[PDB]
Amino acid sequence: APSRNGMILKPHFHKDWQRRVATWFNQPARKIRRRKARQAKARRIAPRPASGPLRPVVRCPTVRYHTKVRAGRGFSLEELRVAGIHKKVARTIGISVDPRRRNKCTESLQANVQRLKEYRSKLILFPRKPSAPKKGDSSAEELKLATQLTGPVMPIRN
Amino acid sequence: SELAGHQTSAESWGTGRAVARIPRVRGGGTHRSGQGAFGNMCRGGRMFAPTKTWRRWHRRVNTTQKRYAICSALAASALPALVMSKGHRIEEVPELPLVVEDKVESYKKTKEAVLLLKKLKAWNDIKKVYASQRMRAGKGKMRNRRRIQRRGPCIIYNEDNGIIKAFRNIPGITLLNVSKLNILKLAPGGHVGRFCIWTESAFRKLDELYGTWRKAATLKSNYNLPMHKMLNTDLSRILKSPEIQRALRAPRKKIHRRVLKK
Amino acid sequence: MKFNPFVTSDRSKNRKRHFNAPSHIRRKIMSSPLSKELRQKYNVRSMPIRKDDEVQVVRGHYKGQQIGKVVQVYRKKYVIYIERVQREKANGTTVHVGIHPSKVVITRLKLDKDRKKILERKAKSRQVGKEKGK
RNA sequence: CGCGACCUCAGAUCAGACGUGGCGACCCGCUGAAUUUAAGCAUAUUAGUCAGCGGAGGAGAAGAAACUAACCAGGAUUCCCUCAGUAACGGCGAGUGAACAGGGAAGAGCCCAGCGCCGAAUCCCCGCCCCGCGGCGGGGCGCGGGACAUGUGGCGUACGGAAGACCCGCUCCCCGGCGCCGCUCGUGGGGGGCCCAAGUCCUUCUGAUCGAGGCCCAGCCCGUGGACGGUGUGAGGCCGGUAGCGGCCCCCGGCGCGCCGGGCCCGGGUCUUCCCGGAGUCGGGUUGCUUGGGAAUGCAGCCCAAAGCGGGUGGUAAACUCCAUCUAAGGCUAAAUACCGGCACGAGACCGAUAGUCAACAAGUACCGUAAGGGAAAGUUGAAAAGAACUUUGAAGAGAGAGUUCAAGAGGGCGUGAAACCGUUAAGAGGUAAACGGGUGGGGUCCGCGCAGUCCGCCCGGAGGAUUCAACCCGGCGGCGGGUCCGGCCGUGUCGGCGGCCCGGCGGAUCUUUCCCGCGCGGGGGACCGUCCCCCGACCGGCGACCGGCCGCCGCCGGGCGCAUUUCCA
RNA sequence: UACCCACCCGACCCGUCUUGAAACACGGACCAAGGAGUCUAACACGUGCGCGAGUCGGGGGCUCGCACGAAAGCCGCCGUGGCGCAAUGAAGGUGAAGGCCGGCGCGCUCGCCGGCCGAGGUGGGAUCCCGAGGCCUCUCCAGUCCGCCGAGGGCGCACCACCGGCCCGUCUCGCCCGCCGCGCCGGGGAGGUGGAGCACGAGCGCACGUGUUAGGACCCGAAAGAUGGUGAACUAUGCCUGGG
RNA sequence: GCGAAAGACUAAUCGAACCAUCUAGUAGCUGGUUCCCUCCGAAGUUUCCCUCAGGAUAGCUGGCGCUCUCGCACACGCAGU
RNA sequence: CCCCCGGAGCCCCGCGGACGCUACGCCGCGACGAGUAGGAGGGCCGCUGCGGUGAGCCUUGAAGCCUAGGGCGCGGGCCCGGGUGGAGCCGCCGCAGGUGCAGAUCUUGGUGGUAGUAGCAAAUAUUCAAACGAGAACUUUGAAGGCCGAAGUGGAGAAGGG
RNA sequence: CGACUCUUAGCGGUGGAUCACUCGGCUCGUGCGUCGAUGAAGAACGCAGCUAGCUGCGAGAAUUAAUGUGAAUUGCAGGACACAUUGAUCAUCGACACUUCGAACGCACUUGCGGCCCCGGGUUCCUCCCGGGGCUACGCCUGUCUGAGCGUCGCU
Ligand SMILES: [Mg+2]
Ligand SMILES: [Mg+2]
Ligand SMILES: [Mg+2]
Ligand SMILES: [Mg+2]
Ligand SMILES: [Mg+2]
Ligand SMILES: [Mg+2]
Ligand SMILES: [Mg+2]
Ligand SMILES: [Mg+2]
Ligand SMILES: [Mg+2]
Ligand SMILES: [Mg+2]
Ligand SMILES: [Mg+2]
Ligand SMILES: [Mg+2]
Ligand SMILES: [Mg+2]
Ligand SMILES: [Mg+2]
Ligand SMILES: [Mg+2]
Ligand SMILES: [Mg+2]
Ligand SMILES: [Mg+2]
Ligand SMILES: [Mg+2]
Ligand SMILES: [Mg+2]
Ligand SMILES: [Mg+2]
Ligand SMILES: [Mg+2]
Ligand SMILES: [Mg+2]
Ligand SMILES: [Mg+2]
Ligand SMILES: [Mg+2]
Ligand SMILES: [Mg+2]
Ligand SMILES: [Mg+2]
Ligand SMILES: [Mg+2]
Ligand SMILES: [Mg+2]
Ligand SMILES: [Mg+2]
Ligand SMILES: [Mg+2]
Ligand SMILES: [Mg+2]
Ligand SMILES: [Mg+2]
Ligand SMILES: [Mg+2]
Ligand SMILES: [Mg+2]
Ligand SMILES: [Mg+2]
Ligand SMILES: [Mg+2]
Ligand SMILES: [Mg+2]
Ligand SMILES: [Mg+2]
Ligand SMILES: [Mg+2]
Ligand SMILES: [Mg+2]
Ligand SMILES: [Mg+2]
Ligand SMILES: [Mg+2]
Ligand SMILES: [Mg+2]
Ligand SMILES: [Mg+2]
Repeated sequence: APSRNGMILKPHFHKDWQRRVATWFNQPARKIRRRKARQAKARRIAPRPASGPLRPVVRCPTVRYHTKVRAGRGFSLEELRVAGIHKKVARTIGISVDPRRRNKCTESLQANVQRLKEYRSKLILFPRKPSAPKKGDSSAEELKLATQLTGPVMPIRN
Repeated sequence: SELAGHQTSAESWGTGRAVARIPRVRGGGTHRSGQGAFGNMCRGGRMFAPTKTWRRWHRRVNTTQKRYAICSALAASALPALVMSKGHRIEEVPELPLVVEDKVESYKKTKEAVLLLKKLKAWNDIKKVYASQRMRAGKGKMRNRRRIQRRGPCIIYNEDNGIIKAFRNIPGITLLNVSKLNILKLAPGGHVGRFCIWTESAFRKLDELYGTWRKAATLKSNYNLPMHKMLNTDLSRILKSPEIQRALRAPRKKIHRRVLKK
Repeated sequence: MKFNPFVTSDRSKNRKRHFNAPSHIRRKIMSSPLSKELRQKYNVRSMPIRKDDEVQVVRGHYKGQQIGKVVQVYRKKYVIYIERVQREKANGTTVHVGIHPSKVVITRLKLDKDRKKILERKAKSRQVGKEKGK
């Protein structure tokens, strides 16, 4: 029974909110459950970027959002034959492969290629064995670091 | 519980039977059979509006509100008036924003700590705590909240280099990091002005923590101290400046008992 | 303060873990201190009381210096039963009266294979803590 | 009128496996209302909810697009925020009512069938040995079985792959054992056991202390321990404990080297030849449920039923027509994600025994109903049974003494022990039922007193009696106030130093890539403005911000002053 | 003041529904204990506090075995967004700006070009400023200081009333066009009207009061409806088998 | 369901059982709604209602307020006149 | 000349100010204070919980309970006198409620009046003596009177009962 | 003062409020995520020196062996033992056990009926009979044996 100026209100509580209410007194213990994963995963994979693999620069879709940029899913395929990285190798080298992106422009292609070219250069390939041959980066470039990258690898700033 | 007194299967034999029209319990050769169930009014039964879990237990403050709550608590951690007037037994203390060497972060034994609190003449707050230990009045006693006591001096330190261990067993003392101050603990009870012991390391870090005034915090993102609503807080000086007194009508204080008419 | 969660601190829960603890544990609980002589000689503060151990009452109605020997141990009533520690009933039939370990002091331990090794191992732990603190 | 292959199909208490019930919060299929709501009412909603039913696991489902989009594009799932209570639906009304983009948790990808390539390269079950045996497995050897040619292995699967040619560079994984070395985060992984400070010090309360003063710094000790519980009252110290990369002993977990037995000739990049999608499926017509999906979102039955530059999609039917984007008909999967059931814990602004769960206890117990089912009441002696020995009255129940108890006016349904209610003792009343309001009076129990309540406090005058002073200086100490802002230190406003400016930073899409580093961009440096510091100089608020001297005054202490003073007393 | 008693005056038993209850209306023997406006979401106004054309809050992150801790702190997060920062139209979309001056186009109250000022005015408008004139002041005059009074005049917020203006919709009317393009192209005027508009801002966040709903919903209070189950031990029938 | 037929009977139950759940079912309708004091203080009137036991809006009430005046020798306004 | 209050000696004192000035304190004027529903305000009115704080109180006796023990508020209640009780409790400043009962044929438990009231009425039936026993109308034995009256109150079974 | 009655008081009960405790709830978190035909969940009955109930257990029945632990156990008895000893007790549990129903399994549920294997006595397989041990429920998979079919053939 309305009285003198309000809104209409179709509050939707005619069903049964009561039974299916989730309260959130997990929230903070969950915060911590999470903490211990972030934590543990890093200590397990010791030298490896804690955040996760390298992930591509990418443009947001719909018209409003245009001007932004993101970590995309993974770098395209077309992208790799160009950087000279085999798609199945990339996946082992902490390089994120989406294989499902239609690459339409040379602008965002080379932009995103430069990230791989950049990655190669500042990547210490820790060798199969200790007494190991080619492509693994030398015992100097090896001693210097035990360094997990905290935060997103080569973070994408607009 | 959601089932509180609500597990009964009682119809209510309403009207024509004297009784009362409550829902009354079925069959039986017990006594609990034709009692009443699901009435607030009745045994077994249940309350008004079962106290539910999704009560809005917790609450809310704006960052700025609760930053300059700390300001006001800290500013009154000077001013022996307010600090004493919490019964913080500061009389033989040398000075009030009480700063101490940064040797203190490194005591690792309660005996050292205790010898500091003598030599800063600050026993007698802990002493006081130490006399105020009794059994809580009420029902809390039978719930993990039996004893109680005063608060003792707050002690603050930019880095636990062993200190918090030392000042722990001493009753009343709470440690607070400077980088992580807390209004609950600086201003307990929502009253202002607790006795605090800055250690030089910490005491420097206060302006860089959360600002001087004509300078950013440089440790919080954007935060600067609250401005005052007025500068000359004493008005008694104001009220007998010659500026004011000159421009005032002369009093009226004959008073004026009313006149009985004859 | 306690800390270790994985321990209780609950008015009720360790009130409970009292008059429901098994005889296994009640030994440790039913311990009394040693007299200065032994506490010196042996480097052990307090011992579990045992059936034939000699004991001085310290608190209670009938405190004294009389070294009586322990007779038996209600670990059920969870209380010990000593020698001239006793009262006369209405009929003359003397009955002993209960006392804790905690309100009593050991003046002569009754030694053994199994009890010696505890006295060694407690005294070894004491000194390991003092050598660790050193 | 035989024997033999196969195909179909039986029988075996055959050899070996396995399935079935329960649990059921969470999980998945389906099924499925009506109260209720709409002020009725059937449309709608409750609501794909409850019951019903079916099904799983430590989580369940889903999942590697027949997606999203309309961007300059993104890129499996789920989840949280967000969209957003929005697009639409609706006797367009009650309600209903999602999605697309972004941010974030987490984040992993992959496998079939076919086309083909490869002496089935395969697979199953026996027998003998070699190792292995408390999740039955490797190694070998056997014209020991059998499936499989209606098709078993490898590569391969669309993000290309196969096959060829020559372009480049070069060779370590897997598994059965069998050892051994580093016990491998709460701050030595899991579990168990076992273990690690300090007073029963004085005195004094008390039945008993754990209480109150004290005790070489709030007393003594300890204090990486002062949580808690026990302990004839409130106990850091008595005891268990607590804290404490505190100790040690088993076991269990997991990860590191060796030996061995087996398995494996597994790359990378270029040019050509060809080779490709899963049918009664898509789609359509229809009907039925569903959502929000719509002139059809989803799911159904039936009817009709495809193609191969095709098919779906690209959200008001449709033709034409242009563009985008996936690729179904086969399939798997951690992670976040859910958890009123279980085991095991931790806590609380909680309830505190007519509350709190039905249940603090013989609680799902007693009892009821034939049965489905229904389903209670009921905690407390004391500290210790020390629970009345013994005399006596009484058939006995009960008493009186006595005894025990700090307390039995704590006596076995015992802390306390209300009111209704009843028990008797004392006082007073009593023909209009009691009971009530206003006003007095009498009497009591008590309560103040007074064996004068003459209540106190100044000042003064008088008369007695008694100490050292007050007034004064002088020595000291400590305040206060004043100013000369005298001298210095302090800060407000102004000016000067352009002096910090690079030895002062940080902010700014300010400017230079004349610079440097890394790849036009990023980082760094250099210029600019706004900001915040030094030097010194000048003015002014000269400010509670002092500190030094000079002053003026006060107070205290110590000297002097012996008595017409200055106190005390009556 | 309270207990009993005494008197004098007063005097119906409460609760409730009720035009009207002592009711010849209903509840109510007495006493103990229990017992009824609760929580959440959403609005709305009122108010409190923070910051302010912003402001937030999460959800996320970074910082704990929590003793206190499931706290507090902090984050180009800090804004990916909400709310606000602008409306109007069904929709394509448009979008708050006027004055003045000079010059140029015939100032044609039409078009364009240079400068100046910038939210138009009127009436009320707390009101701040100016203020003629008093009004003293031991003498006559002179005169600076100082207040009180002060007719009269000026700026005028907030607000109210009005008159003006600009954006969008729609109408009417009527002018000139630009010309990446051709105008069934786009574009510009005048007047009127519709708009929950702009016309030099007030929101945001967080409290609390009230209220209104949605919620079981202040508690108690039906006849019903639905879904699943148990019963022929009574009785009703049928049947089977016994007895009189 | 069962009825030689009477709405008989279905275990003290029948115009159609009992048990549990949906279940706080709904109720314009009965009843009640728990501490003091101070101040102001109604209506049973309006139009629409599947409205006549109820709602909708007219009123009247309180609260919250605000804009001002001037009783500070120096007031305009309002009004059951 | 017409001089300085650290002194005019003060009803005016402007050189410095109540005892009074909890600056939401206190003081003087006037004026006014019928109330259901409702609002609003005020409640050192009341209940239970926590953060503060009260060198709070407490085995030299708390809560409750009880009091023809003194009082105070208008009153919510509050404060004081004694006894008993035996373990804990309160005051202020805040915060938090499942928050204050006479009512609901309200819920549970208890208790009255009624009231020592209704009532112990279906089958004709008992009496004596002894025993036993503390105690006998009620048990037993004897004796006597009676009934059921073989379609039984006789003697055996089913189902049920256990 | 006669008795009753009312009020109040002084005490006696009755009742069980109030208060004060609390081995229980409730709520909220965390860790793990535990069945079975080898025979579960659920029930029946039995088991102690004196034991009805709860609880614990299963004809090895208020437990079994073992390892810690390390002297009790106890309402009362009674006990071994040698407390210089698996050594009392308790916890753990890992060694062994598992009465009857039950998905309940030979068929039915009376508690009766059987079948088929073994080993005692009986026999001296002579068959019962008496004694003892193992199997025997339905579905279905891989395999095996035995088959059926005017199904399709082949050879005769
Ligand atoms: Mg991440
Ligand atoms: Mg309840
Ligand atoms: Mg209380
Ligand atoms: Mg199953
Ligand atoms: Mg209705
Ligand atoms: Mg309806
Ligand atoms: Mg209806
Ligand atoms: Mg419907
Ligand atoms: Mg539906
Ligand atoms: Mg719906
Ligand atoms: Mg269901
Ligand atoms: Mg998606
Ligand atoms: Mg203690
Ligand atoms: Mg204690
Ligand atoms: Mg100890
Ligand atoms: Mg389909
Ligand atoms: Mg629907
Ligand atoms: Mg698929
Ligand atoms: Mg799957
Ligand atoms: Mg799965
Ligand atoms: Mg009870
Ligand atoms: Mg209960
Ligand atoms: Mg009791
Ligand atoms: Mg009681
Ligand atoms: Mg007593
Ligand atoms: Mg007592
Ligand atoms: Mg007690
Ligand atoms: Mg009693
Ligand atoms: Mg009486
Ligand atoms: Mg009398
Ligand atoms: Mg009515
Ligand atoms: Mg009448
Ligand atoms: Mg009535
Ligand atoms: Mg919105
Ligand atoms: Mg109906
Ligand atoms: Mg009829
Ligand atoms: Mg009034
Ligand atoms: Mg509460
Ligand atoms: Mg009550
Ligand atoms: Mg006859
Ligand atoms: Mg017979
Ligand atoms: Mg009771
Ligand atoms: Mg009680
Ligand atoms: Mg044949």
